[PDB]
Amino acid sequence: APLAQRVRIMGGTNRGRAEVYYNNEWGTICDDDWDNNDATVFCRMLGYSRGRALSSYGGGSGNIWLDNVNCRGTENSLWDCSKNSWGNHNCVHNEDAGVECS
Repeated sequence: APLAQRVRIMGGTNRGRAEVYYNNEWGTICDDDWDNNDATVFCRMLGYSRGRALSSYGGGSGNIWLDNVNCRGTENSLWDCSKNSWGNHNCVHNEDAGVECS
C-alpha cells in the first residue's frame, strides 16, 4: 500500500454535503425525499456502516445530479436506488442534501 492507505480516521463522523460524480462532473443531491436509508447507502459507498440524512445542508454548485432518491437502505450503491432521472430536478443548491456518516 501507499502510505496514504496506512492512515485512517476511526470512531467519529464524516459530515458534509453529499456529492456524486456523473457525466464527468461532480454534482449535488437535492434533499427531496432524502432520508436515513439514502444516507446509509451513500455512506456505505465510502465504507461507513451508517448514514444520517441532513436536510438542506446546502452550499454546492454546478449540476444537481439527483432528486427524489428513494433507496430501500440495503443497496450497495446509489446507482441501484430508485430516484428521478439523473439531472432531473426542481431544486436549488440551498436544498443540497448532506450526510453524517459513521
